Amino acid sequence: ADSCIQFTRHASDVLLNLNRLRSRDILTDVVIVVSREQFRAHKTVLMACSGLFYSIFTDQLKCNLSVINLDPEINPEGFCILLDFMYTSRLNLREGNIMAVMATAMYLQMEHVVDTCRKFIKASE
Amino acid sequence: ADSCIQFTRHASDVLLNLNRLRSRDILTDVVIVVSREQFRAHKTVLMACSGLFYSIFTDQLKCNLSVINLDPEINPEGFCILLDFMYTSRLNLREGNIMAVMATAMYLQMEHVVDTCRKFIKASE
Amino acid sequence: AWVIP
Amino acid sequence: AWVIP
Ligand SMILES: CNC(=O)[C@H](C)Nc1cc(=O)[nH]c2ccc(Nc3ccnc(Cl)c3C#N)cc12
Ligand SMILES: CNC(=O)[C@H](C)Nc1cc(=O)[nH]c2ccc(Nc3ccnc(Cl)c3C#N)cc12
Ligand SMILES: [Cl-]
Ligand SMILES: [Cl-]
Ligand SMILES: [Cl-]
Ligand SMILES: [Cl-]
Repeated sequence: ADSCIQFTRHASDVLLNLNRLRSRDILTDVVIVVSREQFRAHKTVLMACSGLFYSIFTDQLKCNLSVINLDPEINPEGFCILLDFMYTSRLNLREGNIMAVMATAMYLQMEHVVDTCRKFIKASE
Repeated sequence: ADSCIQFTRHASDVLLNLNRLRSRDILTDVVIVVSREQFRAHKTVLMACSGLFYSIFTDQLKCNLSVINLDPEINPEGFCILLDFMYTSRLNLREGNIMAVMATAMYLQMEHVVDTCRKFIKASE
Repeated sequence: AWVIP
Repeated sequence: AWVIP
């Protein structure tokens, strides 16, 4: 109905709780392997944030996998920064990590992150 | 780090995608039964929104259940309205449903919804 | 919080 | 959108 009222903070409060479940390893259902590093997560949050994970977990065979191995060229710190962004809306973008973050966001298909990386790089040229 | 940048719309965009997955029945992992009605959902979203579901799905036996039956006194339309609110931040509160919505939100332990129901009822006294 | 969206 | 939170 068009007569709904809306609770402004609801979406951010849901995301905070999903991150608390991730921190406590509650109902995590996939491990993402990035070279020597493993990251536990919820498939639904990954799909909701990434075009690559949306494609992976909607595939009729890959939806059932409990381990996903990323391309060996992917930087684990870049992936960690993006996984934290998925669960918090906050991106720890620094001069020392921006190239790895942008490459990882292009691979994961995270357009808004790629856009802000491109802008920060362009400002330093 | 405290040097993070933040994408304002991220949390609302994640919630929109979680609702799209719910609509398409993608990676839903529980059925909530409310008398004669069944509602498919994601356990993590339910836990993130409700004190009752947070308690249920953190229990070492109930976390593994694929069907949860609610108390027979719970109104299915009231539950449906609250499940839609969990996934959208929008509450379809009407004169004809407010009593059932408030009773259901008290049972589910959804404090902000109970508070707005109490205010709307108090305004009509 | 609550608002008219 | 991006802001300083
Ligand atoms: C133009 N390219 C695209 O649309 C690619 C295929 N997708 C994304 C790209 C992107 O940059 N970010 C996404 C974030 C979430 C999602 N996830 C979704 C997008 C739409 N509906 C749903 Cl149900 C989901 C989920 N979960 C996708 C992208
Ligand atoms: C005072 N009573 C409480 O704190 C009760 C036990 N809980 C809630 C109550 C409530 O009104 N809303 C919640 C919403 C989400 C959640 N879910 C969580 C709360 C805290 N940490 C986590 Cl990880 C979750 C989740 N998922 C709980 C409540
Ligand atoms: Cl597997
Ligand atoms: Cl993004
Ligand atoms: Cl079961
Ligand atoms: Cl609430």
